[PDB]
Amino acid sequence: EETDQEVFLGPPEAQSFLSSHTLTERFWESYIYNG
Amino acid sequence: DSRIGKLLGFEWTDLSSWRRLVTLLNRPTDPASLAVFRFLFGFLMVLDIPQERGLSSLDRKYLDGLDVCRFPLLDALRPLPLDWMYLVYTIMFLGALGMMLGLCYRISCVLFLLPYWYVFLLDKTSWNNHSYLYGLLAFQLTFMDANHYWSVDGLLNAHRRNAHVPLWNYAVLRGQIFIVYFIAGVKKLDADWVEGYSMEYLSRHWLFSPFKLLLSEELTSLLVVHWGGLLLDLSAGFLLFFDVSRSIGLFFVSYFHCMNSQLFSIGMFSYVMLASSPLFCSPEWPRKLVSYCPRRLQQLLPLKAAPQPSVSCVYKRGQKPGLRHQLGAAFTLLYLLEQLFLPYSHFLTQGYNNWTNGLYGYSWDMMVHSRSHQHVKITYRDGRTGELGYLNPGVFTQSRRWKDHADMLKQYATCLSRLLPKYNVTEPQIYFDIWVSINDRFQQRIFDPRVDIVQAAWSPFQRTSWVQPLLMDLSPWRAKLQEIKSSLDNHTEVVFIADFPGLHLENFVSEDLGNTSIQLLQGEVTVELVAEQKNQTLREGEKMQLPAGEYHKVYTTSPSPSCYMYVYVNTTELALEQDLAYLQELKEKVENGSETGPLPPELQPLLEGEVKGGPEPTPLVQTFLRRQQRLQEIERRRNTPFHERFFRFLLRKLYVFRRSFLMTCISLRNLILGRPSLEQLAQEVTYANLRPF
Ligand SMILES: C/C(=C\Cc1c(C)c(O)c2ccccc2c1O)CCC[C@H](C)CCC[C@H](C)CCCC(C)C
Ligand SMILES: *[C@@H]1O[C@H](CO)[C@@H](O[C@@H]2O[C@H](CO)[C@@H](O)[C@H](O)[C@H]2NC(C)=O)[C@H](O)[C@H]1NC(C)=O
Ligand SMILES: *[C@@H]1O[C@H](CO)[C@@H](O[C@@H]2O[C@H](CO)[C@@H](O)[C@H](O)[C@H]2NC(C)=O)[C@H](O)[C@H]1NC(C)=O
Ligand SMILES: *[C@@H]1O[C@H](CO)[C@@H](O[C@@H]2O[C@H](CO)[C@@H](O)[C@H](O)[C@H]2NC(C)=O)[C@H](O)[C@H]1NC(C)=O
Ligand SMILES: *[C@@H]1O[C@H](CO)[C@@H](O)[C@H](O)[C@H]1NC(C)=O
Repeated sequence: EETDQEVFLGPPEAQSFLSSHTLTERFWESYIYNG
Repeated sequence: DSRIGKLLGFEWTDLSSWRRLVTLLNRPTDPASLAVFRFLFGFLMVLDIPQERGLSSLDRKYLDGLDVCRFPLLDALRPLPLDWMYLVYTIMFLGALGMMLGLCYRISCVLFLLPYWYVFLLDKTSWNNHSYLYGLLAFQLTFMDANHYWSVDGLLNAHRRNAHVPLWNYAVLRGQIFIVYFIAGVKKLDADWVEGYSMEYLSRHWLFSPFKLLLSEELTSLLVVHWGGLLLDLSAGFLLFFDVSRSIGLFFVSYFHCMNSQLFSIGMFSYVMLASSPLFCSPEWPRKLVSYCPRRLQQLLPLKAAPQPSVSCVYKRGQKPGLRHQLGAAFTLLYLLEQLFLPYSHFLTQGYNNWTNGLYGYSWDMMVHSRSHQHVKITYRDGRTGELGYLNPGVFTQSRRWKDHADMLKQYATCLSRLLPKYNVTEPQIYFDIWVSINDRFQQRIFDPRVDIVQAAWSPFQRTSWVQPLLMDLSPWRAKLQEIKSSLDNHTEVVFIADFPGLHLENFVSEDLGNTSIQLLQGEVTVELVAEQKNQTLREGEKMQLPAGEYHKVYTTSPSPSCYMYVYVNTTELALEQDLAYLQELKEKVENGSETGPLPPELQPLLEGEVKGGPEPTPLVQTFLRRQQRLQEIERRRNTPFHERFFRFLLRKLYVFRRSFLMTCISLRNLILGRPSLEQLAQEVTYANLRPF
């Protein structure tokens, strides 16, 4: 990651604790497919 | 003759002295079952190398020139360049083929073993139990004489064609499988497995549909999913050994493994376990199976004659045991003792200890803890100017297991320390703030957010001083919280938080999240709004309406941890949904013949369905069209016959294999004949990625 936009965040967008949703049950025993 | 001798296969007097023990562990036995297991293990690892080990993805994981943070077990180890890594995986494939066909067995076993562990130790984020098991089996099979029956090496050497093998070859494998089952069972005697919390949502799969005819969903998720697993683990440990219980054990174990294969994405673990299950049968089952065939098949299948004498066994007449027999007996005893001890060796390596025990992979604690992360904040302070900034949570990383282990956090901090000077930051101080909950508890911090991880102290054999304890006293609250989870509308959402004394949480509610409220469940907290610098102390059962679009802070000011909750709804999504419903109602009214009046021009694109020769649609129209298209696509996906799905699956796997092979060939050519011009490389790489069709 480069361009100084994927390696830095502003204050307000880095402290947003609550995010709405419309993994949460990861077991660490599952191979994650990539392609 | 003695019943104990018949059941256990050996007499007590055989263990009176060391020499008798060596003779017992080196007695003759048939080689057939070992050969079949060798073949199946080799075939499965051959299929597994291009899929899970990462040969297809190796061109985007160890890419040259990319700056990434690695997580190796030892800091000395570093990846080689890409081409040499492809060569290493080629050697792995050749070793697996050699093990499958039994051609140059020891060399093939070594060529599979050494690269596999090199790759395994190079990254701790790719560790899982089914990989450690494969490594251990490859380590074991290097010493066993598994090429004596149904092997190419037999055809090339008469002395090793249908010959005897020592008994400890079977004993080590049987002990390994028994240890796996039994340790998995005993590890699952935890409060979060016997009470129904781990894997609480796996009872909704359609494979459990028949059980619902006689049991409710709540009971089906406890008696069958949880207790059944524990009982099957222990019993499958014990049942297969004895002759009386082998049939029922095989049936239950096979059903268990097939269901695990369908439910999860573990990979080849279930098939390897299925192949290992027959190993408890009599050592001569393939021979009698070959006998029970027509003569035409016998002309192609392996030999059916009795095995010949070998040189790696002690024969009773007597024969004085040599050196290899004693080494085999010692290896068996010491290896089994080490396998018993290692899963419980977490009191020595306390640096790797956390809320759970040790690094994942070598404990057999499968599907016993589930984690849900809420937020990850990484702060940095520059050592020259004093500026304070925030980094992206997962920059310069490929896996997300660094949020739960201290050592990986230390390695990530050092990597960031060496890499940030490229982006105009001097010697920094980096702080981490990570929230995580295990098995649906209150979300609490895992590392102290006031400690510079770059200068923190960590050694493997001492306890880490900056890992917050797991507050297990709030475990029963998971009952009440669930009730609160079921009292909400279809729009409202709830997040539960438990915070330590002294610390504070600073939060920025987004402008979209209107109607956000904070309620206190236990303890004493103070909520501060910085817009006017006003702080209020909240007592038990008090609720406050937070501002939307500003900063607020919550401080804990009690001798004990404080538990509270955020209840919020998204106003923007609600308004958009109302407008979308109104637009759909207007469309339906137009369609059914009502609303005879002319449609507005903004509605005309909706009926037309295509933006051609007109003004660009408003965001609402674009959103409606996108939602309709997505719903239609999902509906089309659902109405797909089985054969098409199977064909697509096969084509995708063929694509993976073809890409792996072509990339490996390109890498080997680059190593041997040198690197051609960039245009030729681009053409070859483009040809490699092409879909089969
Ligand atoms: C997910 C489960 C266990 C985790 C697991 C996995 C994934 C493995 O790969 C293992 C491999 C070897 C050793 C242990 C492993 C392991 O622990 C329980 C799965 C529960 C199952 C699907 C429910 C069916 C239970 C039995 C078969 C039926 C009993 C029903 C009534 C008759 C009582
Ligand atoms: C915001 O406040 C809460 C959610 O944060 C919700 O209000 C509820 O108000 C309705 C009004 O009839 C009650 O029936 C519910 O029982 C309330 N829910 C509770 C108390 O949890 C609603 O999402 C928003 N309400 C307003 C007025 O904006
Ligand atoms: C609101 O109340 C909080 C309660 O802690 C005050 O916080 C402390 O803030 C002072 C500086 O104002 C620090 O020196 C203390 O260390 C803080 N205490 C803790 C426990 O963190 C806060 O200052 C108050 N705000 C206003 C505007 O009066
Ligand atoms: C709150 O709800 C809104 C509803 O729009 C969510 O918004 C979308 O947010 C994503 C980014 O997460 C944007 O790219 C989309 O354009 C938004 N949709 C629109 C404008 O229709 C939003 O993510 C939710 N969460 C927060 C924190 O605002
Ligand atoms: C500032 O950072 C950017 C990104 O690397 C680049 O302009 C340069 O490295 C830095 N320039 C100065 C003057 O520090």
